[PDB]
Amino acid sequence: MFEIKKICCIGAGYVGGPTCSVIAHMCPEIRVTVVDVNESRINAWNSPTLPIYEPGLKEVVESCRGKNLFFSTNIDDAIKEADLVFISVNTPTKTYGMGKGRALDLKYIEACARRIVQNSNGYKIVTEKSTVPVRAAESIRRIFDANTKPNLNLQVLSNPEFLAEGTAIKDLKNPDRVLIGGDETPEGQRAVQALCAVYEHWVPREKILTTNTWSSELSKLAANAFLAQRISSINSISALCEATGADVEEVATAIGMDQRIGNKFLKASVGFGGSCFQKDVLNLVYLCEALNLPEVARYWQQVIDMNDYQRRRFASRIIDSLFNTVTDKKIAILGFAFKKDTGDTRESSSIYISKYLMDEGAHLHIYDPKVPREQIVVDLSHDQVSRLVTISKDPYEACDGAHAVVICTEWDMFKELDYERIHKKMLKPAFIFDGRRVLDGLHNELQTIGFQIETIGKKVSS
Amino acid sequence: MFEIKKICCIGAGYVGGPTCSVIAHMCPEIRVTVVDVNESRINAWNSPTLPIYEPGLKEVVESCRGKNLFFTNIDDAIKEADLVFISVNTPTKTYGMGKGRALDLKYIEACARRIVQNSNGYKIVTEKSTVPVRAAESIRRIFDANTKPNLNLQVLSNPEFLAEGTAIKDLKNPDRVLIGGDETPEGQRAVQALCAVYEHWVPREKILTTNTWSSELSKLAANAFLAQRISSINSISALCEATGADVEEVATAIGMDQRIGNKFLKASVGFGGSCFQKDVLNLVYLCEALNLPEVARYWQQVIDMNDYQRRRFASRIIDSLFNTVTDKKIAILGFAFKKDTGDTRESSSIYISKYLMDEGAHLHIYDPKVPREQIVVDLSHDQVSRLVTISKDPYEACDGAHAVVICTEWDMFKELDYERIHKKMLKPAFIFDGRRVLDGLHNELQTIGFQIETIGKKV
Amino acid sequence: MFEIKKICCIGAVGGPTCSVIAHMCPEIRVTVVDVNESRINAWNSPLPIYEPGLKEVVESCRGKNLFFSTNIDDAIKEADLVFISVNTPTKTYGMGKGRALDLKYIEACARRIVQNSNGYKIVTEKSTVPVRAAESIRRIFDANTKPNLNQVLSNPEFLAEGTAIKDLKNPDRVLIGGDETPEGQRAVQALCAVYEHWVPREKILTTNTWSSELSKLAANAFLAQRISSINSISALCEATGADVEEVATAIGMDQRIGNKFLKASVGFGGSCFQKDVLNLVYLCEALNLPEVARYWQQVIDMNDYQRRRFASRIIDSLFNTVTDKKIAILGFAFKKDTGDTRESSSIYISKYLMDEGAHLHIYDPKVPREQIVVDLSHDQVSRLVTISKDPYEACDGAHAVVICTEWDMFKELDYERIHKKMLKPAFIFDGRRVLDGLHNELQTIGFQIETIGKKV
Ligand code: NA
Repeated sequence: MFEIKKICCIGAGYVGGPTCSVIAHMCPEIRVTVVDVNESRINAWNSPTLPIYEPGLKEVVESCRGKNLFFSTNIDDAIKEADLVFISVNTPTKTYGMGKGRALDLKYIEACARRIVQNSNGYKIVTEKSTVPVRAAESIRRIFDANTKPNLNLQVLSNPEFLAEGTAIKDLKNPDRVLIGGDETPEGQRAVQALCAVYEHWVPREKILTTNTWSSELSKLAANAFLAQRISSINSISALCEATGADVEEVATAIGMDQRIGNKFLKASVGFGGSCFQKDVLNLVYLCEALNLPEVARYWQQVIDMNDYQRRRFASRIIDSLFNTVTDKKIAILGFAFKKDTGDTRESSSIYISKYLMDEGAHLHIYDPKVPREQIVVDLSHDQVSRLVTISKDPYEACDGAHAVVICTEWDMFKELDYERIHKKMLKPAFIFDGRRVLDGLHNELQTIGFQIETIGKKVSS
Repeated sequence: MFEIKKICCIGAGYVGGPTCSVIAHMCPEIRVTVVDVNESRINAWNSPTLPIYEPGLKEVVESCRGKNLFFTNIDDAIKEADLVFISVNTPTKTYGMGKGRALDLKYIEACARRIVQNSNGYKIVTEKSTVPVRAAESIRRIFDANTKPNLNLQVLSNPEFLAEGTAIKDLKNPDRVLIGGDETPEGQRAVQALCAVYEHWVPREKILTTNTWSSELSKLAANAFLAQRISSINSISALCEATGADVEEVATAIGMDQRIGNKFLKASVGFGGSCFQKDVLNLVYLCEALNLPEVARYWQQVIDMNDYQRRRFASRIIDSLFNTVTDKKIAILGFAFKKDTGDTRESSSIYISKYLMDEGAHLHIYDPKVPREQIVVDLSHDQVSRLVTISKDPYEACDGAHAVVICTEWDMFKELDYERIHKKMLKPAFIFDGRRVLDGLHNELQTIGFQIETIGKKV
Repeated sequence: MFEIKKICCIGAVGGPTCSVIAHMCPEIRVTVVDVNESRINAWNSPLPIYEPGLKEVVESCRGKNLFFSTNIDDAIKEADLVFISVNTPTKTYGMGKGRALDLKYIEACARRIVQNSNGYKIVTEKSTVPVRAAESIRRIFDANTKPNLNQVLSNPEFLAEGTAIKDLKNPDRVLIGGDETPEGQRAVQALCAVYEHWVPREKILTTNTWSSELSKLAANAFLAQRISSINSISALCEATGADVEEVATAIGMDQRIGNKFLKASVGFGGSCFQKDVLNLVYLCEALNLPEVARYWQQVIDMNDYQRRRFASRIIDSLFNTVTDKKIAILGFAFKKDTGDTRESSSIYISKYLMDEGAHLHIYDPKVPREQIVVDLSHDQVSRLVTISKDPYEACDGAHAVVICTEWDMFKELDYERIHKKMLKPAFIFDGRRVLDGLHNELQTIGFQIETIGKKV
């Protein structure tokens, strides 16, 4: 049975970076070399300030940077020496041509497959670590077979990531499961056991699932679709709660206490964000349309349509409450990241709520404690930003003479604000639109102050 | 009970201007103060040259300008007045949710917030302009949120019904006076107070008291019923051209029914003005917002038929010209949306022109009252310079033209010398009567050599 | 009755047709006129268009009875027969944009003919005109009538770009349409006697004016319908395992169907097929015949489906990513042995691949270098398009080779050399069925070859 001793990982993003640091930290006898085409990333890993901030990552990196964990821009030498080659390059959504906005672009994987087969001889294991479309490993095998050399035996496996932005180290040291997919051939099983033996240094065998290559690629996309479907389902219930008088937090709790359903991912919101949910669902839909499966495509498309409906419905309540005219009205936008405790604004619901209010000619005063000022201006552009957008340094400056306060990100600080002071300098009637259910428990207090507070999944009183 | 002695009207623009002059003319004991944020308008009212030209308006203004009629101090006028009129224009939104249909309440938002600021005690607030339904709820919401001790503001609805041309006559002898207020003992007091103002010259039978919502809805529905009659008879005109019937004969037979009436049955190329399409499209948007799609698509047919009437007329011209109008000279006679005016807002001549401009035609436009600069603005978004020429007289527009198009029912177009026109027109020469003004000259024009076609008559 | 001795032709289609008339009618004076001075001077020089055997025909009569002039007024006044051979382009604006024909060049001729003419003359429309257009010409003549002024006929062309002289000397049929009046029959027999100098009487068909205008449009629609029909079968062969060339041969051996115009391809091109079919569809919509309109629209929809389907196969074989990939496009004209690229299927296959961010290396032995850049524009052309001076240069480091025109030279290329400098895997997409017979050889070399109407 083959044993893996030297590992190369193409791509030093949030995928291959943290994953390989844990491998070097739990397998001291294995030499792990993380490479990337960006020289600025390599210098950032070798600097006392890492490019990505994960809790407990500094302790893991500095414990191995020098012994068995190395970062370099010399990709050819790392590929030649390694027994296992990770492909951790980003596969962005296509923005052009057939499949624009849904299909994934494989140009960064095509380059690695052609560069791996170039600077390699003998037996090596090629494993796709990034989120790839289904049957993409067939494309990698096709490049290897067409460009075959004497004494070249490249094995192609699938081992997708499942870590979340915030608990990467905890999810890598104690993962729910490790997914490995390979061909159902004696050569493929040897490569699977080789990679499977690497994780057995700190992962039990029960939490290691071995499937075929296609089941591994499909599981990564479907897992994010199942998670996204839970949010859209509870969001669809929130719209029904607002029309029946029910409360979505009460309904989500009653649903969540069923052990077969679970209580995770049942928090209604203005809409899910991030660079993974909509990206993978839209790719899953494109896959079904390409495979003549229109019933399956329109099934999963409802997850996106529901999420778009949730955002547009929330913005319409704000405009309808403001007498269907928001021209030259000051609106405070509290929160711009797609979730709390981060500065990432990729596919954030605050972008769409802002643009919906910008289409009414509103004067938005946006505040977010961690999102940089330049990111807000870029996400709200294609001229229009300079006329309507103002970025406040604190919440109270954004609510100085504002008609309404809109909460789009569940930052904990918004719960502890002095709403007595805010109401004094707000125009009347003063509105609060809680798009994250963070003020649950302050409704009676905020109404006695003078606020008309509306929130997702609760019928408005009077 | 309560008596109104001092009146303020925010907005001096065709609506509140003439209405308050008549109130001051029939109520010498009531002080009427018209205010506006634009100083140029106020100085125009106090000058011997008024900003708007209505017949008999100078006689009413000069009789009261100084005694009880006054025209820029909005804060003091609100504090002293018992009744406050809101006569600000509410334009159609050109952006956001409801673009092209919904109305923008930003000019009413300012008045409601400025009233509640410079006001104490008991005052009556009455909306005079064309507002969307439930707009008074928005004014009440601002008053309730910004309430002061010993502040009792009453909100009423009193829409206008005057037309551009007979404003003074429609105010002295109105068909009806609409006043809407809440069905509460406090609201009824304010309604009777406003009713008592019109009783100085309007009989009580012609003063109707309804709720606030019925008054807002009646103003929109009244213009839709009028527009529906024109679109209905226009749909018949298209049917007459296919059966051989005549639309003027059918409209007469329909009009002699006492239950139907004979008013607003004149078939045309399409109705114009800033009130018909604006109020119908706003009515359709209201129904969609209230989950009433059946009602929305019902009233949308008034607009679709009017758009069909214009596009159908333009297609007849192109098909008669062998489906090619590139570099062809066409005389466009009439540009206003109706006769005896210079207003070209939503005029059917604009759409017929643009339909012919999309074929690369050389249009020579003439209108006796529409200014030359107004035609160039209405035909823009380049394209106007290459194709549009404005003639000072009809004959200059018909010098080497293939066809003559009549889009406005000007009386002078009936008396033109068509014998001279045909001699310098390219052959074959066409005449397209889009207003049924040549009824009676069909046999004469055909003997001259013209092929005359008109709305609601088989060729 | 009347005999035609002097011929005027507005528009230098009309060039080759009148040169043959002057070559077979030495006693008839043929004068070709045009408003463009550049064309007329080109005809009198040692020609603007290249047709086989045309130089021999022109030089045999240029001076005796064949003349080219820019003086249109004098030729109309003197001629007994006046041909209207002006182009009627598709409208790009207004009512009927993209489908209807523009009659401005016919309107101008009708008003200029009726101006510089007196007495009896025969007016014949030679170009492809819409139906009932002759009714419009009669209306202009009746409106601008002079004393002692008296005929409108239809005589459409049927020559193809490449065999004009052979199709004019030995035509399949001569179509002449005129009114069902004693005056119209005189004008028809007058025009009939001109073709009887070298065309038998059996191959001369006399119909009414409207049947003659519709026959020209319908004939191109029936021809286009046969290509779309065999193309729809080609898509079905790729899914069943059948072969379209075998099915087309088995169908073609039926005497009632015929074997002509049954070669499946990436899509038909030219300035006549789609132009006349789209105009035929617009005519039906204008006459409240939507069932007939959507019937003939399927010929266009199938042709667009054939092009888009072929372009999609190329991208899917290339792993659904063609960004910064070198692709060789062999052939740009709509057919072989020509340089015309009007409505060529190579334009759409290229633009489909350009929308994926591909680096196209185009080669065509006869299409000019500047024409390819124009057909691919409205900055995008400069970044993605490269024009190769010879083959192999387009396949130097290319991922796939696409054949869009049935040039005979593409069959005789050295594919062994091409594969050595191509990136692997190397693909060949035969969009014209020119490599039928080399499939086993190309696969042993290392190529994965795919073609229209054959299952992979
Ligand atoms: Na395509």
